[PDB]
Amino acid sequence: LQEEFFQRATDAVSRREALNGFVALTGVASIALFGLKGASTLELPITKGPRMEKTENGKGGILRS
Amino acid sequence: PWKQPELDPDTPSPIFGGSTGGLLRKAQVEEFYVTTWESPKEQIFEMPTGGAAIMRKGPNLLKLARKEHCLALTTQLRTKFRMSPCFYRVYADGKVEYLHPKDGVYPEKVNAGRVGVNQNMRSIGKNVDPIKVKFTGSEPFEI
Amino acid sequence: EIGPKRGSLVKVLRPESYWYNQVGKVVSVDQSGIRYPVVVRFENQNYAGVSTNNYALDEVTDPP
Amino acid sequence: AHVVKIYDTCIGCTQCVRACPLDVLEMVPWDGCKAAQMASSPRTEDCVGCKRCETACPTDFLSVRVYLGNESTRSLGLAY
Amino acid sequence: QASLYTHHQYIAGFIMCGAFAHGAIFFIRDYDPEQNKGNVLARVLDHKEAIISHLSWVSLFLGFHTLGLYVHN
Amino acid sequence: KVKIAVDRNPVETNFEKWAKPGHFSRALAKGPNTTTWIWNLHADAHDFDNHTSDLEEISRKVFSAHFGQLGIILIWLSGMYFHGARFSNYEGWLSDPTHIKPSAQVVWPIVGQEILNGDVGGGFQGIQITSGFFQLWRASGITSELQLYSTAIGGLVLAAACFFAGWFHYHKAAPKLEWFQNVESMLNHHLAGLLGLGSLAWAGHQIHVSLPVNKLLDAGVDPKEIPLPHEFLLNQSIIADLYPSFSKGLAPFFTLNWAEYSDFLTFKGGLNPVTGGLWLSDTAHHHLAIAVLFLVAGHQYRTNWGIGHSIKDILESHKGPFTGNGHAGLYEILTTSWHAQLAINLALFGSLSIIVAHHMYAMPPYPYLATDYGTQLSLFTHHMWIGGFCVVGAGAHAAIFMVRDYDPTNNYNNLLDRVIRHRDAIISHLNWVSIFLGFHSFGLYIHNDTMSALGRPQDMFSDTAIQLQPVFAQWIQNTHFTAPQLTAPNALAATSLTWGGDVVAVGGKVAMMPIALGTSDFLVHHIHAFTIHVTVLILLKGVLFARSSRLIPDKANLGFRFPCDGPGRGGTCQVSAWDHVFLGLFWMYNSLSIVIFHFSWKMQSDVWGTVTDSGVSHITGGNFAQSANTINGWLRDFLWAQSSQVIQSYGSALSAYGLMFLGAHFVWAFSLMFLFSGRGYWQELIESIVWAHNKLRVAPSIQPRALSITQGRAVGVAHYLLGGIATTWSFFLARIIAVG
Amino acid sequence: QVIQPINGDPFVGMLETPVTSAPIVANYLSNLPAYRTGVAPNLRGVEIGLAHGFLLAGPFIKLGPLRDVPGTAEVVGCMSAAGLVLILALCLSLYGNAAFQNQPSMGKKTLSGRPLPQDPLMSEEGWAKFAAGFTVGGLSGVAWAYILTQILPYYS
Amino acid sequence: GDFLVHHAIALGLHTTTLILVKGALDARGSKLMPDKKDFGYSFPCDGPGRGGTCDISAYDAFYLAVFWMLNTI
Ligand code: CLA
Ligand code: CLA
Ligand code: CLA
Ligand code: CLA
Ligand code: CLA
Ligand code: CLA
Ligand SMILES: CC1=C(/C=C/C(C)=C/C=C/C(C)=C/C=C/C=C(C)/C=C/C=C(C)/C=C/C2=C(C)CCCC2(C)C)C(C)(C)CCC1
Ligand SMILES: CC1=C(\C=C/C(C)=C/C=C/C(C)=C/C=C/C=C(C)/C=C/C=C(C)/C=C/C2=C(C)CCCC2(C)C)C(C)(C)CCC1
Ligand SMILES: CC1=C(C/C=C(\C)CCC[C@H](C)CCC[C@H](C)CCCC(C)C)C(=O)c2ccccc2C1=O
Ligand code: SF4
Ligand code: SF4
Repeated sequence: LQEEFFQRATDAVSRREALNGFVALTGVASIALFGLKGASTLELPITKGPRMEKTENGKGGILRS
Repeated sequence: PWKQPELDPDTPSPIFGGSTGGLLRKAQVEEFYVTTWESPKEQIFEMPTGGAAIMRKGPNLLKLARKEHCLALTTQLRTKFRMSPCFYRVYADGKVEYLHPKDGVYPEKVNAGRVGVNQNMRSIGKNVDPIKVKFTGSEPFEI
Repeated sequence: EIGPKRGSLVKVLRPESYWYNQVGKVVSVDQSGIRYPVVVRFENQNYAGVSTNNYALDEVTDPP
Repeated sequence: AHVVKIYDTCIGCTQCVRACPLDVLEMVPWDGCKAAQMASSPRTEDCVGCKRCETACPTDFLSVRVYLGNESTRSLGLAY
Repeated sequence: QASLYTHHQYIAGFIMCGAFAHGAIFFIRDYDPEQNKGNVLARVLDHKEAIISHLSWVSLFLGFHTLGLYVHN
Repeated sequence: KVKIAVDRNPVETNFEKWAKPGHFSRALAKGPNTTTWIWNLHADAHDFDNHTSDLEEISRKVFSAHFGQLGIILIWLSGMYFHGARFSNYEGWLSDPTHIKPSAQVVWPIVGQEILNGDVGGGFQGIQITSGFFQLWRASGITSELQLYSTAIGGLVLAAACFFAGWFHYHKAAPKLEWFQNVESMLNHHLAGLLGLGSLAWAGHQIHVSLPVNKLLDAGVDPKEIPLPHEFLLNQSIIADLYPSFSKGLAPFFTLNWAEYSDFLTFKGGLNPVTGGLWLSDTAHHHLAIAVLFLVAGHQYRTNWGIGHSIKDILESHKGPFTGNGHAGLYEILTTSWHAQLAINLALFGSLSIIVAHHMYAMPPYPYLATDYGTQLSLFTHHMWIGGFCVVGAGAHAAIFMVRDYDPTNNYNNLLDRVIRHRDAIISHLNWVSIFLGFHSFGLYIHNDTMSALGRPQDMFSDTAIQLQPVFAQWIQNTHFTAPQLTAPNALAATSLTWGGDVVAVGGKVAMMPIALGTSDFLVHHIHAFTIHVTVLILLKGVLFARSSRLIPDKANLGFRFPCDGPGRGGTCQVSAWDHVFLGLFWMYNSLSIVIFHFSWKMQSDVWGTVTDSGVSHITGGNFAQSANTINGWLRDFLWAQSSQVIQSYGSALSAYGLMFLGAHFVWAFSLMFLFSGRGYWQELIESIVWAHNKLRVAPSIQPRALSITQGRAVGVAHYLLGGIATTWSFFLARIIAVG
Repeated sequence: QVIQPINGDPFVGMLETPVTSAPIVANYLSNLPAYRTGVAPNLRGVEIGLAHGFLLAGPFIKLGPLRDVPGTAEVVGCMSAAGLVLILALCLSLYGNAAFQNQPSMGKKTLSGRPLPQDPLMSEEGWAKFAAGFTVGGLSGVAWAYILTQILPYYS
Repeated sequence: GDFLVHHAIALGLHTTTLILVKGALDARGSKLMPDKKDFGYSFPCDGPGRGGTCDISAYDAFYLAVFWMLNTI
């Protein structure tokens, strides 16, 4: 009884073609979700921005930007 | 030699403990080498891949992974106890090949029964330049 | 008989030899008709460490 | 495997076959040297290219030459 | 300007090293001495020891005295 | 059974073999046809195994070699004593050790070297020394330069005696092989006699000489009016006032009343607050206990009178089931192979030198040594490097024994044969643990570097962020701090101030203060464990695979030191055990360099410094806790925050340290020519130079040849080690003298 | 003599040790799913993937970049563990395509003879089924490790 | 100082030229190995015989010359 549930779990993905397609689909779906919707909901510190930081540069004068 | 000898599986083996240096998976999927020698008494010899073992009084059998191990053992036996051994090659399918004494008199002798192979009658350095054999598939030394 | 005198200095013109354009002393010349019957001895060793080598009749000349 | 070639400069000192721990070289009768011997390499495919025969060669230049290339499971000295 | 100069100088050095390497490849692979006998190429190959020795002399002299004056100062 | 077997006059004393430089080897006895003959002459000079196959001649040769080395060491020690007697400010340093820098080398005013004679104080100019000889000459009671002169003359006399002893014991009366094979007599005489008698003699010298001089020295008494040690030795009245136990006069010793000697044979923990070193009474009782413990240990083995222990019986008696035969043939191995004994002795000597470095940075045994940061750092680093070199040499000579002196007939199922049998398992497990240690010791550093560079210090492996607290080391520190309370109730204080709670300070500078261990200390200690595990992996793989291997089964017939077996099997370069040791030198260099960098940074950031009324300020403001978690932090705050005095040493007394620094950079960089390159290119370049010298007939009779592949590797590793050692030496000494 | 090679032959490498000759170790290794020859590759793959995907969720939740964020550390750790499980499943499928494009010619030759004809694990479609079981076990174990942080009497 | 570092630059150029030129001219033949042209441009060595033939090919000459080029630039 226990083996049957997992046998039917595997039977749809038993072929290496099927499992390669499944892992490819899940990988591209998860990567596309990340950044587009994966970021800015976890408050990832790449999609937030500065407050008022680091406009000037050059400690030896000239004061670019 | 006079007649090519076939190895016997009934010959005993020298007394030896478990050594991590020895046969590997290559002995199964690919060929492996078997060395055979006849001893007059029980002596102590060093294995080319392990420690020290005591050979038996009479025929002996050693299985080694490479032909270099077999010839190192052969040279050690000939230098130490003038054993004059011989080694075979057993393939994965069971084919047994005779390697070391093809003429039975060792490569040091000639026996006047073997032909010349890969011999150039020209001098070394008289080979043509690679430009002369370019796009031909043959090296200057292969001519 | 067919080569240089034994003990006479000869010059080796073999290009691939270590002693090209060098002077060696003849120690023996074979009379059995072999490929390189002239045997010479050099005072300076090669990289292999030997001091004697064999050359043909056309590879040895009298040095000036 | 590798290519092992013996030239006519060999004089049959039969020590190149002793220095080779793979039984690649063999001594055949000849007539171009005083010793009436010549090195031959029937089991060339068993060679690894260790150049011990070239070390043992007394002729200048070397009578036996070993050329590397086209490595195999026996030319690479692999026990696995 | 510093990055541009450093980039193009390292590129030039690597390219000159490749030039000499491929010239060596020409000399070993597809050089036919009987095709051009006695020309500038065969004559340069004839006294190659002189060229190499003089390059070694000028390099050794430059390095000896440059390091000597640098260590002295 | 044990007797003195000596052969008289085996070798004539003449200069016949001095005329011909190549005489020990039959290969070098012909002549120098090639230029590699000279390198083979200077390389096979002391290799006595291939000179002759007789063990007796080898034993005599190494006996007189040890005699010559002893004479050389005595000459050097006498020279140091002479330098302290003549060109030194030792008399000035005795009256003011906390303000006058030690100096024992005086340079000549010939060319610009007058700037090297720095103002070390006391009206004296010279090189500020770093060997700590002034501290040693203050520990042993030495007041005037006359006593140093006498010590130098006695050392020269003993050096001449040792050289004459070597000449006699080789050329005149050479011992036989059975004389050297008396292992039990050698062990008894070097346990009870050498070590025990020296410990007793030094204990007596400390009790009768060093204790009163040091008791008067730290009491403010000037050394001019301090009585000479012979007055203490002869007169019991003068020694009685300083130590009242001397009034009894050896009565408590024979009556077992040793508790009466608790004034000059004390058991005290910590350091003397006046000087900063260990108490001399503690050292006296220490060396007395060591003398007793070695005198009882030197009567263990059986030599001639029935009683005692047989080493062969002891070895053959210890046999446990998972080891087959246990220690069955080791007695025959160590009584017939000089190289196995050399390996064991070199390994233990190197390890004990490491112990010496650790236990004298921890507990300074000399007065005014802890405050002298330069002497302590130099001693720690020097004995660090000597121990590492001795351990690498132990691996080398073990591999040499494995190649040459090993015989498989004597040992079949002993420990050594089973070690060769499962060598692949040992090497594989050592490789696994090496890679695991490398990852979880260096990837932590790289990760901390990244999160610092990613602006995320809260993700660090640091104390402020999530941490790896060394709980075991801190628990051992707490146990040793509380050890005098319960487990050693007769100790006055803790055995060292590494784990203590008090900050001793002499002259306003911290002698020794408690050391706090944090995440960075954990990281560096595990890096040390990784580096030592990799180095021992390399050395043990070289030792184990010296005889044979799955690649080259006939590696034993190729000798110990051979360059390669050719480009076969993909290329068997550096396959010999010698090249394994050649890589081991570099790996020990890396290990000990990181170790001494850790030592210098940890001392300068958490121990060494100047004490103030408001707290204690270190040399560097505690940067090890917050900067040793990253490689960039290590770089910027140790190799760049320091070394600013080496570059700015020009025009000052330490300019020679900057010169040594840049010359060491040169020698370290010059080594990589011999390391990356091969021999064929250099041989062809030499051929071109030979053509050039042939053109105008200046060809040398000896043919110029390139250095051998093993010779080239040896030159490369030697120049690399020399450059790195001198680089660290110059940087460390200039930093610790210009600041500390 | 406790130390000896297996089956009394010394020419082999691996030798019989009390680490391996202990009955507890032998029965633990024989009863592991990877060495259960009589079971289908997908079932042992399911068990192996369940165990490995359950253990892989731990370090990602505990030491993740958002470990200080309450309520989102477990989600991020579990989805990163599931992504790692998918990466290992891709590795398993690639290894099955690689190492089993040919056909084995010999059995395993177990102790005292009695060898099975062919291990179904060592085939191409057998290893594909093993990888399928591995990834099914991996996501199911990851999902179980997530909800074990959802109901909790202690810590997570 | 400009003139001294210019001489250092000339030293680097001269040494790189020396090694590259020597590798190019000895690519096909040498006194240590006359038959270098038969072994290809990029081969490891000829073995431990004849004293030792490590880095004997012109490829290794280029490989050692890249270090000198990097130092010069
Ligand atoms: C910074 C380190 C360094 C230094 C100083 C050198 C120096 C040298 N190499 Mg180079 N080399 C190096 C690194 C270095 N190499 C590295 C890393 C590689 C890559 C493997 C190479 C690869 C290489 C090749 C391939 C070649 C050189 C060559 C040379 C020479 C060039 C000639 C010259 O400039 O005049 C001499 C330069 C000097 C710096 C002189 C150094 C000697 C001084 C005067 C001290 C002499 C001893 C002194 C008096 C003290 C005596 C006691 C002491 C010996 C104990 C010179 C000896 C060429 C050569 O030798 O042919 C001519 C050559 O073909 N090298
Ligand atoms: C090896 C180390 C050493 C040495 C050399 C000494 C030496 C000395 N100690 Mg010390 N001592 C030591 C260790 C040592 N001690 C240790 C470890 C302790 C334990 C803490 C002590 C504790 C101690 C105390 C408490 C006292 C001494 C005292 C003495 C002196 C008296 C000698 C004595 O009692 O025996 C000498 C007795 C002998 C039988 C020795 C015989 C030796 C003679 C010289 C033989 C000569 C024979 C010769 C061949 C014939 C004549 C030759 C002629 C031609 C010139 C002496 C200078 C006492 C002192 O200071 O008095 C002034 C004293 O009170 N010692
Ligand atoms: C446009 C100029 C040019 C051209 C047409 C060629 C063409 C050729 N050269 Mg030449 N060469 C050049 C420039 C050029 N090279 C330069 C600039 C150098 C100096 C660096 C060399 C040095 C050189 C040597 C020494 C040899 C050749 C060889 C060859 C042949 C094959 C090389 C090849 O593709 O292997 C493909 C090689 C690779 C795919 C390996 C790429 C690895 C690169 C080189 C290392 C880069 C470092 C690092 C990994 C980069 C990434 C950094 C990371 C942080 C991302 C071919 C005839 C070989 C030949 O003729 O065979 C006998 C040969 O022996 N050349
Ligand atoms: C108690 C007696 C005794 C003592 C003190 C020593 C002491 C020593 N022996 Mg040993 N040895 C002894 C008995 C003794 N031996 C016996 C009985 C044998 C034969 C079984 C040996 C066989 C032996 C060998 C084979 C070797 C030594 C060596 C050494 C030296 C080791 C180097 C060292 O640790 O630096 C300590 C250094 C010093 C303390 C410097 C001072 C050295 C003085 C001058 C030596 C005085 C001790 C001597 C025994 C006095 C009597 C000699 C007399 C004829 C004049 C050391 C001096 C090594 C060596 O050659 O060095 C000499 C060595 O290789 N020993
Ligand atoms: C207890 C000490 C000890 C003893 C008795 C021996 C004895 C021996 N060793 Mg061992 N060895 C030791 C320590 C020792 N070694 C240590 C510590 C190391 C690690 C570095 C080694 C590494 C080692 C190797 C790798 C080899 C030996 C070999 C040998 C043998 C001959 C050595 C020889 O002729 O050198 C000749 C002497 C020299 C070349 C002089 C040394 C000069 C060095 C290279 C440079 C020193 C520079 C100096 C530090 C600073 C000067 C700067 C400069 C500007 C002036 C002999 C059996 C060799 C052998 O064949 O064994 C049988 C061998 O291959 N040993
Ligand atoms: C600092 C320079 C350096 C470094 C880093 C290495 C690194 C290595 N050497 Mg080497 N070594 C060097 C110089 C160096 N070598 C030199 C100059 C010599 C000549 C004497 C040797 C001689 C030598 C010997 C003789 C031996 C080694 C061994 C090793 C290995 C040790 C494995 C380990 O524990 O470290 C852990 C691994 C590292 C430190 C590598 C960097 C890993 C960082 C932390 C990144 C982590 C992985 C990263 C996240 C993945 C990125 C993925 C990306 C591609 C997308 C490793 C491959 C030994 C070996 O084979 O293994 C024990 C060995 O036996 N080396
Ligand atoms: C107008 C003018 C002028 C002039 C100038 C001139 C005249 C210049 C020149 C320049 C030059 C004159 C340059 C040159 C350069 C060169 C080089 C850079 C080279 C290179 C080479 C190589 C790389 C090679 C290669 C090879 C080999 C190795 C072999 C064979 C092949 C080949 C050829 C490919 C003056 C100053 C008066 C003033 C101002 C203006
Ligand atoms: C540093 C030095 C020096 C100096 C000084 C000295 C070293 C001196 C001397 C010293 C000495 C001189 C020592 C020793 C002493 C003595 C002793 C150590 C003793 C002992 C004893 C014992 C052990 C025992 C005894 C006994 C008893 C108890 C009882 C009765 C019996 C008897 C007798 C047995 C010199 C210059 C030389 C050299 C260089 C270095
Ligand atoms: C440079 C180099 C050489 C060439 C080096 C040689 C031949 C040794 C040269 C030693 C010299 C001759 C010692 C003396 C140096 C000076 C002449 C001393 C000057 C002293 C002043 C007082 C004048 C090799 O032979 C070699 C071999 C294998 C691997 C790498 C290399 C390698 O890198
Ligand atoms: S390279 Fe080695 S294996 Fe090959 S023929 Fe020569 S000596 Fe024999
Ligand atoms: S490069 Fe040198 S060390 Fe390596 S196999 Fe060739 S000759 Fe030997």
